[PDB]
Amino acid sequence: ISPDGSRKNPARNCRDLKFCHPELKSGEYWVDPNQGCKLDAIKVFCNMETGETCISANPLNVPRKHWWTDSSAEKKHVWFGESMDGGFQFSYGNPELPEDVLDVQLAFLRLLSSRASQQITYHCKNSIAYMDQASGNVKKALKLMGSNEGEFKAEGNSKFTYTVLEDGCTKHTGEWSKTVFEYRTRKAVRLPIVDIAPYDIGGPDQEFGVDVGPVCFL
Amino acid sequence: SPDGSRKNPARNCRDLKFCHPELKSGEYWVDPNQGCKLDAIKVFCNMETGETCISANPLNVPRKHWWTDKKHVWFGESMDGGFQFSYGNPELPEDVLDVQLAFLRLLSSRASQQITYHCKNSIAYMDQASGNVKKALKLMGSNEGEFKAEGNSKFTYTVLEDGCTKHTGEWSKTVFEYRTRKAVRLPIVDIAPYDIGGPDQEFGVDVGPVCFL
Amino acid sequence: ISPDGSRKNPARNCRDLKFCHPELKSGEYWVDPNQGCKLDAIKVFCNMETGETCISANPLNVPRKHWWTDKHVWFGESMDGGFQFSYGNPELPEDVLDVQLAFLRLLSSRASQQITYHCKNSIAYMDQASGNVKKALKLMGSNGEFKAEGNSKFTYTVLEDGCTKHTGEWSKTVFEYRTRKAVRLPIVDIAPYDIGGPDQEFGVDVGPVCFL
Ligand SMILES: [Ca+2]
Ligand SMILES: [Ca+2]
Ligand SMILES: [Ca+2]
Repeated sequence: ISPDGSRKNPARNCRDLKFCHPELKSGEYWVDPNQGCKLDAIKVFCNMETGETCISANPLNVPRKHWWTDSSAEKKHVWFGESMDGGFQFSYGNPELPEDVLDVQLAFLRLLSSRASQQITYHCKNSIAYMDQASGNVKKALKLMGSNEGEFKAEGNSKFTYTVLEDGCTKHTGEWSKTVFEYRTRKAVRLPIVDIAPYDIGGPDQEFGVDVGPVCFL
Repeated sequence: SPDGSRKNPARNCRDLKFCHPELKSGEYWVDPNQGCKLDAIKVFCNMETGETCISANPLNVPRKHWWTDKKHVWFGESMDGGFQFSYGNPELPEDVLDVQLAFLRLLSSRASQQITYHCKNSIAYMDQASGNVKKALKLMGSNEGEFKAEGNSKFTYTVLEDGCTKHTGEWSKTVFEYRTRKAVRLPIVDIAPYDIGGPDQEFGVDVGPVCFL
Repeated sequence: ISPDGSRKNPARNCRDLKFCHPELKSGEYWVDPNQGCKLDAIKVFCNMETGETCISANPLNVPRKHWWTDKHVWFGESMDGGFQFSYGNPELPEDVLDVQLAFLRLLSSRASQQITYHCKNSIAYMDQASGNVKKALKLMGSNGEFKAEGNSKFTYTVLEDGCTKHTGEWSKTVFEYRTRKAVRLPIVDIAPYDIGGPDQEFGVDVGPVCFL
């Protein structure tokens, strides 16, 4: 028999579980990309239609706040995790496992998957996330930091551009909205996303939140 | 331990040699990504060297007047009926094959592949009349890197025989090899001849298997 | 029959063994990073406190000799009776050890290695007479050089430096390179600068390459 994705019998990943157990529906399973001992398995969502292994961020969100003050009114990319007070870089997999173990489990998926993708949602109050309505351009768009020392941007090297799935942040309305970003690649080493650098921030009324989506490997 | 049959695949040919030194060179089933046995691939194992050799699909580019019109032209990216070379059991989904290859490419000590260019009135490497390799074809590897007659010596191919040096109205062939300790660079996925586009100028290609150690 | 680190039942690596048998103490174990066939397992030292997998050099040491007679000079490449350092069971073929090491890197977030330079009238790191490091030795990594200065990503750190002065006596300097990019290890060669007068001599203890 071939492991069925339970904690006692984790599969290698969700693709293997799909291949060997095509009866199983999308949901929560345990996978062990590094094989060997079963005890360091990680808990994931398996999309059984696509075969994707999806690992949630912990924590899932960055609360909505006035995170950055720069009263010189200068606008500049500022990394949330690297530079902001209360800042953290994004983390993935079972919080009860050692960080080193999670890093290796992710490394197996990042290095040896055919592709990967991840969405991230920026919650905005008076903060352009991508397009600025006044200008019609994306010069004020935020950046994302990948996992292979690379950045995902609105423009530039086309191998490194994200795409925007919706964009409700184009004007300062004094209200809350959101923009959803996605990076999709055949070089899964570049994922997951570990940081975000908003540009249109620093003013007294400028605020943001973040919902970090699961990194999904095929 | 695994015997290399379809129902019991070995991780790769090197393991199969190690664990069964009595087995002889031939067709076996290997499963580099391990885990579930069902996505195993069919390969040739050289049991003298331990190499895992995966055949291209399809095996070859048939001989013809492929191109009309001097510069490198990618067969797969730019020619009519052009296609890139792929590898592994065609009944398996492409993402699954990518993964099986990735395991071999990332984690082998070395890899090699031969390509044979069949030529009629087409220089492949050396031009006998000029005495240079400026008209030499190019190859496409798997990390978007090119293999060439010259340049960075980490990305140059070698030539094992060269019968394509003159236009003679007859058919001949030149055999190219890329060999590397950085196996992510292989397999070869496209070829760009240079000395083509004339009426009389025809070519074919035999794509050798990518062999991992 | 959960893998136990014996030759017949090797674990994948030291952390894997620690995870499956956390009562086990540090010492020598058989691990098999590439899995599949158990017969190409490698004998390693498992630090069971940290979970590190440590592979010894073979040979362990360069003996104390007047190695060079009158530039940085590579021990393995240029010196009479010199050799590059190698890792893993010598009775396993090189291509197989290469594979085991490739897997060990994948199973690792980070790696480290120490190397001890035994010196007589041979500056290793700091030169007392000049207050500077210009004469400091260099190490050859896998894939890449480790140096006293230059790019930060590639600088080693020094743990003791007793080689600062020509004293006529034997002393030693301890080097360490640590990185997330485990492809850069292990160390394969060593390049001392301050050699060799008739007086000048050295030896080396290559410490295990350690993966976590
Ligand atoms: Ca495991
Ligand atoms: Ca498999
Ligand atoms: Ca093995």
